[PDB]
Amino acid sequence: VFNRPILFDIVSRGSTADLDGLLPFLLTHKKRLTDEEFREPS
Repeated sequence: VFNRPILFDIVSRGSTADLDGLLPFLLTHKKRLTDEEFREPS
């Protein structure tokens, strides 16, 4: 349940409760926080 515009939005608020669920998401989907999908362009 995490893509680019949501992650950038959640951390901007300052609430780690909403982002409880990355640690399932990165692992079972083969995702990293250095991919082009989780990084803005240019």
